Amino acid sequence: GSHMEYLGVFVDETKEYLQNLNDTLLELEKNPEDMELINEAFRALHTLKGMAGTMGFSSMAKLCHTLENILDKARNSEIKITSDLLDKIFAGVDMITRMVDKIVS
Repeated sequence: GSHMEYLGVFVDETKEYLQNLNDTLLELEKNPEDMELINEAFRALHTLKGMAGTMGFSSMAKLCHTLENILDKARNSEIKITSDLLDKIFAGVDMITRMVDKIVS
């Protein structure tokens, strides 16, 4: 086992969660009040945050935390999922994608 090997595992796992977050958010847009879908997105972001933390990837962890906070507000009905919000969430998903792809670049 080497660090580069485990970086490969990290990127593979993170890509699964980023794909989930794409699937979930496409359905959320069809019913932005669906709390289960909000929860799905929250859970994926929270998992990504925790993975980044165990690797010491500070910027990725803090980005995942900022994004998880949006979904956490939404799951407690503090804020509504709007088009604009969705743009913000998708932008963060896309930035994490770019970060993850950079590891293996």
